[PDB]
Amino acid sequence: TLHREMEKVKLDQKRLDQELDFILSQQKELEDLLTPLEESVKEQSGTIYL
Amino acid sequence: VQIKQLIQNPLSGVDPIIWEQAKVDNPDPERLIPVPMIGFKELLRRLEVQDQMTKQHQSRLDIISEDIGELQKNQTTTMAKIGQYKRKLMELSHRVLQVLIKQEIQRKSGFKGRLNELMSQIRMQNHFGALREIKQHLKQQQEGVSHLISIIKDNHEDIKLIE
Amino acid sequence: ILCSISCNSKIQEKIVGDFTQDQNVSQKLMVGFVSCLDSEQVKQTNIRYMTKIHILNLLITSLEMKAPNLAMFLLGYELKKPVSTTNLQDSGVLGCPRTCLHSILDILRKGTDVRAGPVAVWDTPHLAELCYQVIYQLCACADTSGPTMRYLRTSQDFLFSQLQHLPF
Amino acid sequence: QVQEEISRMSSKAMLKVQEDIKALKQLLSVASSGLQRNALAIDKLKIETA
Amino acid sequence: LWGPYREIWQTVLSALIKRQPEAVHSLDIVLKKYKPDFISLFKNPPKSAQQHERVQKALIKEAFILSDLYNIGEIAAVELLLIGEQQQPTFHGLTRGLVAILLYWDGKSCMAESLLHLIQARKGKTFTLDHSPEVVSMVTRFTDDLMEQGLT
Repeated sequence: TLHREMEKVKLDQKRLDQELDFILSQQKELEDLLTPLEESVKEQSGTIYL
Repeated sequence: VQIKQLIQNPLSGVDPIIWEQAKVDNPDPERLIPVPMIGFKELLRRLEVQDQMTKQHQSRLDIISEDIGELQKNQTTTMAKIGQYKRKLMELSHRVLQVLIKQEIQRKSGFKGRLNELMSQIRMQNHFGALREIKQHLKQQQEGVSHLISIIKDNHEDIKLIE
Repeated sequence: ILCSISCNSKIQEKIVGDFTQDQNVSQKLMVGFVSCLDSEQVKQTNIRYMTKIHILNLLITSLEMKAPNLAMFLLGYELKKPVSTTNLQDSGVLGCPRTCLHSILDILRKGTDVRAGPVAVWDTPHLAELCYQVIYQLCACADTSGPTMRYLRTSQDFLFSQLQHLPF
Repeated sequence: QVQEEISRMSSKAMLKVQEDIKALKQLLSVASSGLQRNALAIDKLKIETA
Repeated sequence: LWGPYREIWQTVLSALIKRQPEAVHSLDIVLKKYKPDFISLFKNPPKSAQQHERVQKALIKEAFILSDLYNIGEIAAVELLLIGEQQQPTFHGLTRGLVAILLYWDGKSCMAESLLHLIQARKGKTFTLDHSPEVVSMVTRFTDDLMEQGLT
């Protein structure tokens, strides 16, 4: 039964593990999109200045 | 079936009476069959079997321990990266809300001491971190609510079907 | 930066995991802290000292947190079995790599055979303080009591040898 | 003589095993609780990222 | 090969650069103890075949290999191997043999370092460290009896 539980907990830990790197992947892609929105903002600010 | 093909037609020469008596007195006859033992060298044999099974048992237990420790280290790592992702989610939320305020601007144009004492209290609890009659009533009340929640869920499902 | 972060009680637990989840990496970090403490121009020694102090600060501030605090690893207590059941033994003996406490007791033992007592109480007061305070906060944490007292009394004859030169 | 040998085989490890197993059950339970808690952290971080 | 020269360097530092009176007597003892070691600068003990057969009997191939590599008395080779062994935990990730090679290097280094710290403490024309005069004279006398031996 300990073999059973340890294998299942291994699935659980691997799951949380991959999920952490995936949420970090979203955290990266979202800062990437946070920079292009800033690019659009900069242009909007320039238009307002004009 | 093989169990009944083996345990009967009696064994190496133990008399049948003792064999059927040990078959009837068998506790956990599914998890064990009566095995014949002869004298004291067979007791040494059973001690050897116990020793080898003990070796295998410690081995498989340590294998489960290895799985456990690996899951644990990887779990600590995952629970570390989760917070990374969450704080980055906060920063990206700042970014998105700012971008939305921007597209709202350009195109659409034309206590503290309580907090301090609360921190002191949380720290005090961290420091703290470092009657048989009642249990009857408490089990009874947990049981009562355990029954009630069932009716609650059933009401929810009936409301569902009605919807 | 490290002591400064270590000031936050909210991170220590997670940081503990971040320190241990890799065995060889935990071992490397420990070897490094130990080397630093073992370090045998004014600004250079100044920063080295202030380091040792900040190290001790992380330690002491940890030894108040609940377990497993990082210091449980740092002084070498086993976080794998019930920490009271840890077997703190001499550096290298049976393969025990130098834990913090061994270096500490060395730093306090320096000069204890000279009639003027351990050199550290003369040369480095604030250290000697932090050291003794560490020894205490160790001995009083109940879970730490047993092995601490045992290894203390039997291995190095600490109490008699040191107190034989009081008062500081 | 074999009687005495069986008397000499007297067993102590079989006493140690049961203790080890009773401890390993709790160890698997500790890992179980840990994964259970990290699962909800995953749920919340996923909610925020979404 | 290392402990002795290191003790020499430490004592001489204490007596000459650190100006410890308590160090001058130990300095005289150390100089009289290792006078041939400074007289025969960097001469290591040659190989001894009975030492090889004895250490190969104990490490065996290890001591033989060290005696092969450095032409050292294989009993001194066994001393060095055992010393690296007693230092094995202090060199995490190097075999006792590698520890011994490093240790022999350290021994030559310490002998040369003490020889320097001697030649400097001498009564000099460019610089003279503030030593007890008898210490300067002892260092200078050992240095003169040494340089007479063709140390250059």
